[PDB]
Amino acid sequence: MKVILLEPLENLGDVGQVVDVKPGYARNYLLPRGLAVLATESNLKALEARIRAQAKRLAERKAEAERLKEILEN
RNA sequence: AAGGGGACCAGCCUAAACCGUCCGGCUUGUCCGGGCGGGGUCGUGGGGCCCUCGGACCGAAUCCCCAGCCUAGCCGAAG
Ligand SMILES: [Mg+2]
Ligand SMILES: [Mg+2]
Ligand SMILES: [Mg+2]
Ligand SMILES: [Mg+2]
Ligand SMILES: [Mg+2]
Ligand SMILES: [Mg+2]
Ligand SMILES: [Mg+2]
Ligand SMILES: [Mg+2]
Ligand SMILES: [Mg+2]
Ligand SMILES: [Mg+2]
Repeated sequence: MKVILLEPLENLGDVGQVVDVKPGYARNYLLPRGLAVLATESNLKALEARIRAQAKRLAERKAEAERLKEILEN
């Protein structure tokens, strides 16, 4: 059963990452303890969109940073 | 059972794409979701979206009116 992890998890996987595990573990451990959610399509969009936002504001930093580089140095 | 002879006869509304708006969630938006509206309904495949061109006839199974009918009756030839 595919699920997206909410936390860095011992020898299962990384925060934000999508993994495959036996149904009961998802249903009766992970999901209730809030360490993950169903890797559904509906909130696969949510993941994919935040990935976009974190990539948006980060390289946006390197943009305004590099622009202040050019002002200075000269 | 198909087929043939007949009775009767009538076909429609949605879901999804996409678009709009209200609402709440927390993981703040090109977000996910739930309402309502618009769009759409097909098998010669159909629909959405994007370009070019084209710009009144139909019509209910709903509603209203009326005939007709039902729920009392009446006229009715000639010892
Ligand atoms: Mg027959
Ligand atoms: Mg027949
Ligand atoms: Mg008959
Ligand atoms: Mg929705
Ligand atoms: Mg919406
Ligand atoms: Mg909506
Ligand atoms: Mg087509
Ligand atoms: Mg109808
Ligand atoms: Mg009499
Ligand atoms: Mg008499």
